[PDB]
Amino acid sequence: AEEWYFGKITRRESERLLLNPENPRGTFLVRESETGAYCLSVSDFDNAKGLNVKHYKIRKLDSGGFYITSRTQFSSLQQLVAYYSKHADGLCHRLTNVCPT
Ligand SMILES: [Cl-]
Ligand SMILES: [Cl-]
Repeated sequence: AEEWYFGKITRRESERLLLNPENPRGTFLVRESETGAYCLSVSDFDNAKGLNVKHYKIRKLDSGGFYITSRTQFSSLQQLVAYYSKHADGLCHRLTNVCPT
């Protein structure tokens, strides 16, 4: 899908969008790594930080496969988004809602 792909948006810009108070815990967006890789940014919550954002670097295997953890890989970013919206499996929270605006 292209809806959760925000492209060349910076890390602080994605945080300002994800920190939106109407956003359900687990709101996300995929963007290009600021530092040719991609990044999954997810909104989270805890009492110390309150509303916050987690950033995961989406890496690629040399055999062609996207990954974030060590036991799961995908053929596309859409397959990765789909898997993580069903299971958190290592992520702070599972993907629940595509980031607004
Ligand atoms: Cl980055
Ligand atoms: Cl990073």
